Amino acid sequence: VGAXAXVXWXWXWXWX
Amino acid sequence: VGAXAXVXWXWXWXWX
Repeated sequence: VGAXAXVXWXWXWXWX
Repeated sequence: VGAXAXVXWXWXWXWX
């Protein structure tokens, strides 16, 4: 269903 | 900034 795998791009929210 | 590396969990939106 839908596209790709999961929800988002990467992990969490931000960088650090 | 924030926490982690990216946004959410994975790559995209679903399970294609």
